[PDB]
Amino acid sequence: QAFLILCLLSAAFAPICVGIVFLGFTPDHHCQSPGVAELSQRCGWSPAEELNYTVPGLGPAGEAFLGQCRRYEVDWNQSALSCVDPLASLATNRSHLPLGPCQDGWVYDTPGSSIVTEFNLVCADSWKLDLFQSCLNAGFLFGSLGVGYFADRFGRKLCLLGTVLVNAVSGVLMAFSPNYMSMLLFRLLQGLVSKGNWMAGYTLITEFVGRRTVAIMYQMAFTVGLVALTGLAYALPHWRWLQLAVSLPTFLFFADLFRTPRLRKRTFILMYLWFTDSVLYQGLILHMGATSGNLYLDFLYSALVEIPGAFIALITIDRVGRIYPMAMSNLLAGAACLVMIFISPDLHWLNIIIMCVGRMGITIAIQMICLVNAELYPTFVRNLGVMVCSSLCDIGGIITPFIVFRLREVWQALPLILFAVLGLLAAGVTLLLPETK
Ligand SMILES: CN(C)C(=N)NC(=N)N
Repeated sequence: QAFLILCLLSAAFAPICVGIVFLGFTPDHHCQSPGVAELSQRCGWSPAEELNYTVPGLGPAGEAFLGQCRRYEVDWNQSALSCVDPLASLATNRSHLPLGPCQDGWVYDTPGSSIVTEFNLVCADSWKLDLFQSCLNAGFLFGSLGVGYFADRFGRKLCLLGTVLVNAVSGVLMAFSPNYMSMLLFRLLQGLVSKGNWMAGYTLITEFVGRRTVAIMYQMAFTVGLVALTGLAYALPHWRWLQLAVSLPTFLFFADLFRTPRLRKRTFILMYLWFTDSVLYQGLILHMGATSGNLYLDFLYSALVEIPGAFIALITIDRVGRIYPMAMSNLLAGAACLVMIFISPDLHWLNIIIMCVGRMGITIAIQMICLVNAELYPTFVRNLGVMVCSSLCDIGGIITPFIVFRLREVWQALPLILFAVLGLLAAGVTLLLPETK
């Protein structure tokens, strides 16, 4: 039963970004109006009428921020008793009427209640969610550093058991976070211990079994854990429930790499390629989490289309080569992103087709570069180089939400333009690497 424990760890690594994708799914949050709600319940009692009358939806050019944070209430309550147009008592023009800030609670039209429902990160504090994911990725960086330090400090078994216990306790207590600062601290510690524990588990899986087929099986177990996480999240929406029920399964018991000019360029290229691969992966996953109204089934398809990509990679490691399939995969990802920005209102089936093609390309690129990294670097500083490249991977993970949630608010097209430019540049730059194969 050696493989079952590793598969369970892989499943426990699912909520890394999928955690904030499912938990951070922001529903249509309209700020609560005291007078309007009472009158609507008294006479209207219609969700469509309440949505149309509580907030001003007249947002030119698709701007919903004017209606996602404003009540535009003139304290009409039920005095007018029109029930067809309560806002007509003050003025006919809904947008021209003054709208004070909605500092009160927000109403989230969802049978479940995500993190935004229980923490009021509705519209004015979206950078709080961005900072949440950024703190998770900074936790990965500092946790790689701490895991290296602890491995150099005590050992490979006491550190492993300690970080596994820390991960289990951090998840369980993060399911019981009263305020936002405690949730942030627990997420930081969770990132630390999760990065360390996954690194240790992958190293043990690839070392104690003696094969790359075992690593492929580990990635497949990660995908299976992702599918199980999506299936479990669909059954129970609440974020506390999901966090508790995904943390419970875990609880069962030289630095001079820039010296050689020939090697410095290769290190720079590999760093940039992986960096942009992690950025594209997290960006597409968060985009799917923040644009789909059927996120459960869409995300299930996205997770299920990962394993044909893994099979293609396992077939093409020895067939295509080591540098040629990288450029093709990145160019395919860039073309897919361009089609996404060109086919947003064309067809949703076309949208999911392009999405799964892009995800397959990203998976191919990530697996190939993970192989190449360990393949080319010399044994003296292989770990060092892995840590150095993971540094920029964590930098990209930090940057990704702070750019996605800062550019989407002003225009929908900017994140896709940025992703396509990054992918095309990666495809055009990764072909200058020497013969890794
Ligand atoms: C596919 N693997 C192994 C990842 N670690 N991916 C990731 N987004 N962290």
